[PDB]
Amino acid sequence: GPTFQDVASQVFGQPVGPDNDGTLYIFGLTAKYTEPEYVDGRGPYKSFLKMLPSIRWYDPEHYWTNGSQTEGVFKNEECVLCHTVQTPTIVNDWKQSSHGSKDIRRGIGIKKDGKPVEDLVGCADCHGNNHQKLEMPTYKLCNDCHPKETAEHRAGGLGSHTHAYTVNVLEFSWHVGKPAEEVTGCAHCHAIAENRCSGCHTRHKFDPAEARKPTACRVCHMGIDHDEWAMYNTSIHGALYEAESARMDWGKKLKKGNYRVPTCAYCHMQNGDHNPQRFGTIYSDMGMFQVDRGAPKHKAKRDSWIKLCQDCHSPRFAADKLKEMDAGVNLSFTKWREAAAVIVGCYLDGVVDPMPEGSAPDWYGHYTFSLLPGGDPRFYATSNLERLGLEMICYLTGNVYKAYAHMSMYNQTYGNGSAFEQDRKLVEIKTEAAKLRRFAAIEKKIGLEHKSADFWKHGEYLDLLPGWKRKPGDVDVEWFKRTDIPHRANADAGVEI
Amino acid sequence: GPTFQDVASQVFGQPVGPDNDGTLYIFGLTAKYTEPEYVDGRGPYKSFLKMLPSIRWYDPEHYWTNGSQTEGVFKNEECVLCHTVQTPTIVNDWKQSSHGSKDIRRGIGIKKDGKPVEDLVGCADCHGNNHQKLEMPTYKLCNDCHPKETAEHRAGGLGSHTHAYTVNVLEFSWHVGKPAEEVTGCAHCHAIAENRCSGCHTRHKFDPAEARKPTACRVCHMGIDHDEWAMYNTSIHGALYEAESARMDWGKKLKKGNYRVPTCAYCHMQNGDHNPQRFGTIYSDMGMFQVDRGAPKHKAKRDSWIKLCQDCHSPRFAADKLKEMDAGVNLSFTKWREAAAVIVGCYLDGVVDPMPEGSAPDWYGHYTFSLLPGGDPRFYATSNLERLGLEMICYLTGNVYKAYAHMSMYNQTYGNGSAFEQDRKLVEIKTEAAKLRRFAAIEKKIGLEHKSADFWKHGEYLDLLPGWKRKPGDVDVEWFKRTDIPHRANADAGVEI
Amino acid sequence: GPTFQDVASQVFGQPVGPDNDGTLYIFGLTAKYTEPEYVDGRGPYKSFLKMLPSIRWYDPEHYWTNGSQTEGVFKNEECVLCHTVQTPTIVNDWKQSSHGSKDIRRGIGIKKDGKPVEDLVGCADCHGNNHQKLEMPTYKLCNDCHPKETAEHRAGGLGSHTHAYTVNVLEFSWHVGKPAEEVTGCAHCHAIAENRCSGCHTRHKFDPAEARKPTACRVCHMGIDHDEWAMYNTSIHGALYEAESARMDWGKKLKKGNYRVPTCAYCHMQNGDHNPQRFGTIYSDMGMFQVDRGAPKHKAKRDSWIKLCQDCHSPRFAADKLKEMDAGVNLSFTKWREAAAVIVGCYLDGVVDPMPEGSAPDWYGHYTFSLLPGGDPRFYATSNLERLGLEMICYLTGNVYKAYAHMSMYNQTYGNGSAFEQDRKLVEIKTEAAKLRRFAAIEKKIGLEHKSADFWKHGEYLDLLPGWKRKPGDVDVEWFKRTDIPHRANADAGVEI
Ligand code: HEC
Ligand code: HEC
Ligand code: HEC
Ligand code: HEC
Ligand code: HEC
Ligand code: HEC
Ligand code: HEC
Ligand code: HEC
Ligand code: HEC
Ligand code: HEC
Ligand code: HEC
Ligand code: HEC
Repeated sequence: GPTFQDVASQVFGQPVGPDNDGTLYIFGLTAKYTEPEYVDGRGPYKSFLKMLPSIRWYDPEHYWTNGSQTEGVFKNEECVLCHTVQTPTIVNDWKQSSHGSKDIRRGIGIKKDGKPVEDLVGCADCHGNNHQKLEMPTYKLCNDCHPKETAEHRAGGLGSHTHAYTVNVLEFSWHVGKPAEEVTGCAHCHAIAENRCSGCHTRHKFDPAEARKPTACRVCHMGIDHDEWAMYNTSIHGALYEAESARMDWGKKLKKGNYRVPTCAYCHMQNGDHNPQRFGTIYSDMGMFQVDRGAPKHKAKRDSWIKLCQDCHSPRFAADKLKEMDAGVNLSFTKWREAAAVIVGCYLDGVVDPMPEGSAPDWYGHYTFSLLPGGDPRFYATSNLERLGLEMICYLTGNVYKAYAHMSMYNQTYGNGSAFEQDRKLVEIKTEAAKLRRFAAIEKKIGLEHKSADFWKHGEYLDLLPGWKRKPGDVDVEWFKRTDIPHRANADAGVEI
Repeated sequence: GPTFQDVASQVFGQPVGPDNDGTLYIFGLTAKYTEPEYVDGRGPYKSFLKMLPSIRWYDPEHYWTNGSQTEGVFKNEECVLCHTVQTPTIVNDWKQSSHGSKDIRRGIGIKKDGKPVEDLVGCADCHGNNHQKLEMPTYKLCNDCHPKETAEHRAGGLGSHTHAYTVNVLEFSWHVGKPAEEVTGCAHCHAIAENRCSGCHTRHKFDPAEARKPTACRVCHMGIDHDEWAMYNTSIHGALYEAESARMDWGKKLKKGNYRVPTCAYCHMQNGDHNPQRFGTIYSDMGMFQVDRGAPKHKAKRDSWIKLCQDCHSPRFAADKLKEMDAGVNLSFTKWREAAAVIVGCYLDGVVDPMPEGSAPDWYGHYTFSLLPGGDPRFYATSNLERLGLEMICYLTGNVYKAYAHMSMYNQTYGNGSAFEQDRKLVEIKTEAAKLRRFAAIEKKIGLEHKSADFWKHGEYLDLLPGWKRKPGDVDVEWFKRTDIPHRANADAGVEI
Repeated sequence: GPTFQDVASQVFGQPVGPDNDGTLYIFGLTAKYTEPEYVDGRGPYKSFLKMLPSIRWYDPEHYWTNGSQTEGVFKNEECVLCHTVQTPTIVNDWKQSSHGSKDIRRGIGIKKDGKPVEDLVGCADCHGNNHQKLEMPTYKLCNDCHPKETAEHRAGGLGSHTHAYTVNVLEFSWHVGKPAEEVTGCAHCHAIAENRCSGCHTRHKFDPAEARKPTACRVCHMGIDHDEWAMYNTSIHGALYEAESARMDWGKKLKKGNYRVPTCAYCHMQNGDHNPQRFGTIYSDMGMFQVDRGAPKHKAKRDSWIKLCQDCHSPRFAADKLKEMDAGVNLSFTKWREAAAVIVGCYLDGVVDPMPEGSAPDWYGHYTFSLLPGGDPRFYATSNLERLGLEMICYLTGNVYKAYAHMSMYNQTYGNGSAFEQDRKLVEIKTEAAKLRRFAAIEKKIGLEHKSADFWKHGEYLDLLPGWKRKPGDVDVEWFKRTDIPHRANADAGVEI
């Protein structure tokens, strides 16, 4: 047959053409997908992983090249004079930073190669002197003068800023399983957290006072799968932050007695610690793994949290609130286990439409049920039942923990990522399960041989997925053998981990 | 058969265990639900209602006990010196309050037992002197020195702060029908509103200027069933609040001419009135009950609102806006009545899956259709059709009123709790109704005897519901006989009301 | 049969009555819809289009009449003295404006009829002197003294403020297809943008500093079909705006070097240009039409945007970010084209329930499939399949463009209006398609003659739609013949356009 584009073209009277030629396609009906220019992605799936070339800014050690048209070797004060015209805000930021202004320096005692840094730290000191060999830095630059903050930034485990990109982008199913341009933001968000020092105190002011605000975290720590910004913002702490932000002193260091209202940085970067993951009781895959943080074996962590709350509360009150979290989280997993039983039950009875063999292969190249061991739990290229299952465990159950951890009365109960949203999801899942069972029971009785539709398996998007290209020997298992970084438990890792 | 936990345990290789032992359960699959320690709940369902012990902070008259390890009888200045170390922000707050600072006092003329309060009001004056008999106060303390504000705080009817917990937690189906730990936030949110004086001007600063901001209300007045924060925030008033908050004078009293931008407190706590419910035309169960507030019988209320708007507008303009609300609300109920007709029609024809007898009993212990008289309208432990019905009347139709009342052009039409969301919900409900009817018509013709799945009735969560435990003589009807408080019209009340 | 109201009345014991009599109807069950008082709407559908009378404030040239009870001809200083009592904030605003205060004037050189305006511009100068002939102005007043800003405000094409109401309310299907009171906010939002000069710098302060903030745009530029506020707010620009709003100098003019953080006005009202649409590459029906803005034919626009970003960035970085937008948008249309193929496929096979003839006629008066040429793509009064289709193209695919254009890493990928939301919608659409196909295949095999339910066609709301009233010769085609305004491509336009 002819393409969907060809039919639509003859109906709307617009010719079929490539999507990238500048034509304004009516509802994008007659445009054909073209493959963007890619560069090869890194990690264990490097044989087929792709990035857009703009990865140069975020993993510059491996991708950065000269792309400037301006030639010359310059001195710091020449960088400033020309960029005052060419990129004025970069200079205005830098002039308002300690790097570019001695007047706002605090005599911290910054050293490079054992010697005190008493001059201005200018454009050339961070980027180089030669305009045809300009450098785009990572934390490795900052380490030259700020080793303490850098060592802590690099001290986290899996699930922290430290391995956000190197492990949790390059090894992650939802990233490696999709066309590169669909998930550019994933690479960049996670890479900004890992490879940069500007995620909280932005360039070029590098102002710690900015870093202390919730705005230093919420661009990443938000949304459907980890809604801690909204949980915080809908707690009484969050409301007080909004009430007091304009007039409170953000210049004070994060320490006991310096703040009325706690922020993300206050509780998680306690006393300026740049390894914010370490105060957490235990890594729980964003609350998808169940754990009672109030159990005897986690007493030192619970006591540490109680003492943190004791900056501004009774410890009895804090201990009660954290016990409410434990109880609320444990109740929330009963609804997930119900949902799981219903979903896997449909699979075992063979009533799921489509069954795994009726869909496009998963990112491993397998036709495996997503909510079984070895499968890829997901929201795309799968059945409605499986999608609703992923949404139950990831979007809702994990966020119930976040709602309790951040004292959002509403989002624990009624709101986004709450108990009542779990209820409603559970009804959806049972509804989908009942539909599937009634169709199968009818089709059996009348002897109708049901075959799942082709649109579950093929389509313009589904045909782009890398699951189709997967073959034996396409995994770089040496990557997974590495012990200097942790790893995800991928089904095709091929080694221990 | 063996449990879901037992199967999952043998598949993932993690042993089955209690949820509360500290083990990190893989997707919470092999964890068993344990019942948290409870204390008995109050109200008409006290025979089985439970609370977590942390209810001590929110209903302290009935639950507060000594839990301190520090001994001694102290004087105010000793409270301050030690707490300066132990809970520094409480002291910093108190020092910045009128209670703890004579310099910021306004000479209001506060009296206790007829005599002027000219000293500092310290920790011991509110909490007691003996550290083993410390008191956790309610409005009953505040009444000693602030009788006007307390009398107004206690002057509201059902649906106000005055009875938020005593009636609308202890008598409410969605609270009494669920395990206590699932709805801790409900008890606390509603109890903070009723029993405390810190919901708007927080402890320990007790700053009225903080209370005047929308942040004093939005932690409670938000979300899917009452989205007035979002309605306000997406009106031009809300945008102007965000624009002017940082530089406007919040120190001015709530009165005509003192503010450009109106806030929740400005319109609802008119002239500092602590009974904000009373300016409302009529209680309407969060807009779930239809009423034309522009009808001749509500003229005094409509005129009062028009005059409130006239602080900053033409009364003709205000009268027009409030007429738009009346018209928009009346249009919105046509979609609800359509939806109701479709839903109850499915019930009358017996095509709802599950039918009420196929689900777990409701919180009364009955197998009754949720959208009939005597039933419990809900979003959980019920059919998809009934869930979608509850969402239509409560989440959407009630919020259309809120969108119009707060001048949110977008949320009246496109947005959350809008006309267009009602449309989309109505399509969902008709869709569910059509599916149910087509399955029933097929099953009838081929003689398939459909029985609703067991997962509608039993499951790890569904088995915890109190509907199973309900028996004759388990209601404290003496509670419902009380005339000093209003009551909800519960089906098992047993008395008049 | 008797009405739904009559049945409910006999069950709840509340009498049937009109919705507008002031009665508090229990769940609005026994209330009857009454038609509000209307005035005739303007435009090509004037034969049946209606507005509420409050349209007087928003299209005053055609609807404004005297409605004051105060008589007299007054001088400016008499307006102020009385309104200081009657509408105090209007006077307080005006006193704080350049119109009412010479001290804050900047010597701009404002002229009327060629002569300098050196006096105060008072109430009477904008509204008239006679209190029984008071005027409610449009931009036509402002033009007297501010011709530059007015000429630019009137310079936009279709899709801009310039024709928001005159074309995109009066000619739009979703407005003309619904009862007037349901879409009052649509008329007003779009009319405020077109006919007023107070949408960004509100009356009566008319402060440009207020206009520069994102709060000057977000009340309109938000939500499910155009979520640029949320896209901006969840970018690092948005977080920095929230961090710096309170202490930054909003008094500075929108120009290169005056701001660290860019706002809507900064990027779209470049250098104070009051035709913000013109910087856009090409109008794309809110991103529903596909276009590669990085193609050679759009180089001048892409270069202009790169140079705008170069106020604060490298142009290489800006060029890369805008290329990511192009790639991300082009990937997003593959999912829409899949969805479209599935949806129209169901129509061609005749398995859509209801089919177009089973629903109420569309707003043209036709029984036409909404996602075919000549149809009306919509979310209401249509099938679930068609609703989900509209949601795919309008709410999601169009917002992917908005997410990329505003650098929201999260909303490009996980969040509202993202790639992953498209995925989940695509699964919903395929799910609905599979249900429809399985019902049709079963019904065919057993010889069951399915007729779509009556609730798809009739109901209390559906019966109000103007599709029922449409007849030949009810379109004012002379309107569509006009060349001084652009037009929408409506199926019943009757002329070229
Ligand atoms: C040495 C050559 C430097 C390099 C390389 C970087 N920084 Fe720096 N930094 C340097 C000095 C001498 C100081 C001032 C110390 C003082 O006495 O005040 C700073 C300070 C900062 C700060 C704090 C700024 C503030 O206003 O308080 C930050 C947040 C900071 N520096 C960040 C930082 C980053 C992220 C770097 C890598 C990109 C980096 N600096 C490198 C000297 C040097
Ligand atoms: C102190 C009052 C808090 C504030 C303010 C914020 N968070 Fe928090 N968070 C807090 C606790 C007590 C916990 C649970 C830790 C435990 O082990 O008991 C959390 C947890 C999180 C997490 C998950 C960490 C993990 O699972 O180990 C994240 C990602 C997180 N918090 C984010 C976060 C952000 C971005 C904040 C500002 C919006 C924020 N938190 C503030 C307590 C406190
Ligand atoms: C958020 C998660 C951050 C990231 C990532 C990094 N920094 Fe940071 N920094 C952050 C905060 C909230 C503050 C204030 C902490 C406080 O105690 O109040 C800081 C501060 C700094 C400083 C100033 C240190 C001083 O002695 O005053 C420096 C020099 C600094 N940060 C360095 C730095 C570098 C090199 C980082 C990456 C390599 C980096 N920070 C990341 C928050 C966050
Ligand atoms: C920034 C805007 C984000 C985007 C875009 C996505 N991710 Fe993310 N992710 C982000 C945060 C702040 C969190 C931590 C939440 C916490 O409570 O820990 C995460 C976490 C993950 C994980 C862990 C999943 C699990 O094992 O539990 C991974 C593997 C992950 N994120 C990867 C990732 C990818 C590749 C994304 C799109 C393909 C995705 N994230 C989007 C922040 C952001
Ligand atoms: C008497 C022994 C007191 C009791 C008990 C409580 N308060 Fe009080 N309050 C008291 C004084 C003498 C004043 C100052 C009056 C003056 O001249 O200014 C106050 C003031 C307040 C205020 C206003 C604070 C402000 O800065 O404007 C508030 C909001 C307040 N008080 C609250 C309040 C609450 C909630 C109480 C119970 C918990 C309470 N007070 C008790 C004296 C006394
Ligand atoms: C004045 C300009 C208002 C502002 C600012 C806020 N609200 Fe409001 N609200 C206002 C009106 C005219 C109405 C309808 C009253 C009527 O009888 O006509 C409402 C109503 C509510 C309600 C429901 C009250 C009831 O049904 O009786 C609530 C719960 C409410 N408003 C909450 C609320 C909050 C929290 C506000 C700030 C975010 C807010 N309102 C501001 C007018 C005004
Ligand atoms: C929100 C709903 C509030 C609750 C609950 C209570 N208060 Fe309040 N209070 C509130 C506001 C918005 C303000 C300012 C009002 C104004 O006119 O601008 C106040 C103020 C007070 C004061 C100061 C009174 C004075 O004469 O200046 C007091 C003493 C006070 N409030 C007492 C108080 C107590 C005792 C309450 C509970 C028992 C209480 N308030 C609750 C908002 C709200
Ligand atoms: C604070 C964060 C809340 C949570 C948690 C829940 N409720 Fe609530 N509720 C809250 C407000 C501000 C409103 C008033 C809205 C208005 O327009 O009136 C309500 C209202 C109710 C009602 C009335 C229902 C009806 O009769 O119309 C009740 C009975 C109720 N709320 C109870 C309640 C319970 C027990 C909750 C969880 C089990 C629930 N609420 C959550 C604020 C908050
Ligand atoms: C002439 C009779 C006027 C008419 C009619 C309107 N405006 Fe005006 N405006 C006028 C003067 C003399 C000035 C001050 C010029 C100066 O020297 O400063 C203004 C200024 C404004 C501004 C800027 C205000 C600021 O504080 O910077 C705005 C935003 C403005 N005017 C808006 C405006 C609108 C929307 C009008 C129609 C409703 C309007 N003006 C009419 C004189 C005159
Ligand atoms: C500069 C940094 C931006 C800021 C800040 C805001 N927007 Fe934007 N927007 C920007 C670009 C580069 C684009 C794409 C233009 C192109 O042709 O490449 C957009 C587009 C929009 C649109 C659609 C315009 C069109 O399709 O022609 C709208 C409606 C829009 N932006 C709204 C908007 C608002 C309200 C903003 C503040 C919240 C905002 N933008 C800020 C870049 C920038
Ligand atoms: C938002 C889309 C706006 C609308 C609609 C109109 N104005 Fe505006 N105005 C807007 C901004 C963001 C600013 C500041 C621009 C800057 O360069 O920083 C302004 C400013 C004005 C001014 C002051 C001009 C001066 O010389 O200082 C005037 C006189 C003014 N605007 C007039 C005006 C009128 C007459 C409009 C409608 C007819 C109007 N503006 C609409 C934003 C927006
Ligand atoms: C203000 C609160 C709005 C409401 C209410 C509705 N509309 Fe709107 N609309 C608004 C904006 C800011 C945008 C521009 C988005 C951009 O990226 O261009 C629009 C756009 C439209 C369109 C164009 C549709 C298309 O051809 O692509 C029209 C025809 C339209 N809006 C009409 C309209 C009507 C009549 C509404 C309810 C019936 C509706 N809008 C609500 C802002 C707002």
